[PDB]
Amino acid sequence: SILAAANPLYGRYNPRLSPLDNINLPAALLSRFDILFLMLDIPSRDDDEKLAEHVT
Amino acid sequence: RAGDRIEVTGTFRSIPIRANSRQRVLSLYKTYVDVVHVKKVVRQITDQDLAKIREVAAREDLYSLLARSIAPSIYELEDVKKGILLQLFGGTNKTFTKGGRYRGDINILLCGDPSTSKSQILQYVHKITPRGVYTSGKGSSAVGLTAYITRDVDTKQLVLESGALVLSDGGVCCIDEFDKMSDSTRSVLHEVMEQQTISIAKAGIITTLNARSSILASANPI
DNA sequence: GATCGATCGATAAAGTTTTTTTT
DNA sequence: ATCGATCGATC
Repeated sequence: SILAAANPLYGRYNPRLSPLDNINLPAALLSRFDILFLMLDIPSRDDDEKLAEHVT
Repeated sequence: RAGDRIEVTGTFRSIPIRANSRQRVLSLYKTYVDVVHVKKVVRQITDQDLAKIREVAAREDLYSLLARSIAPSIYELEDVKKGILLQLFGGTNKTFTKGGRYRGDINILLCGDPSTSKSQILQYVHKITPRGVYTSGKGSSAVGLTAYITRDVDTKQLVLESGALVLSDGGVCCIDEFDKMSDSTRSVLHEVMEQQTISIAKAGIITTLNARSSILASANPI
């Protein structure tokens, strides 16, 4: 089995922009993979101070 | 031949070695085995098989019987199954003495929906022919196909190994990725489409060697 | 003339980062 | 530094 973490392109991945702008091969994604995940960041008042307490 | 799974029934021995190349001095030995028996793991044409297929040849639905036999798991799709066995039944070399030199080999292709056993059918064709090829993802290239100079580790000299298109002398060339293939290559297959040969322009030697070949193409959308 | 001993001469070494055109 | 070959001397 394979576990892959393809790092995105310059800056944040623009969610208003189209995907497959930082992924390289579409042929692996269409049927040669099964499921995807994502690690987006949104500025949140409540969660990030706990995340600040998570690291401090 | 080199490169197979093997089992040997060997005895045991050991030899001395000279340290300096020009004296009789010798002391860490080297062992080696001596084999007594080794094991890996025009056909003899009988007449009961010819009698058995003539029963099948008596059956008119052999086209439909070969339509259903090629798919042990594949969905029905009768149209693609026509030419595949037809290309496997690859004609003959109807060659004249003077003029012509035509050969009855043809070339089918397919493209369309991604991963519809596009590869496993090609794997299934690789089952049914014993002497064939199998393409790779940049295992062969423009200069990596034939026309070699390579400095081998045994003698550091020249070796001219044939490409896969010449290597299918008695098979069917199964080849893929015909929308991502580089345009340095995808220029010599027109010659084997037309003059059935490969012209080699290498520093070693010139040769117009032929290639008794037969091709199918498995493209991809964009 | 043949055999043995002594003296003199000859025999052993190893590689794999910068730089050019080119595709 | 060691081994082999050639030359000289002695039996």
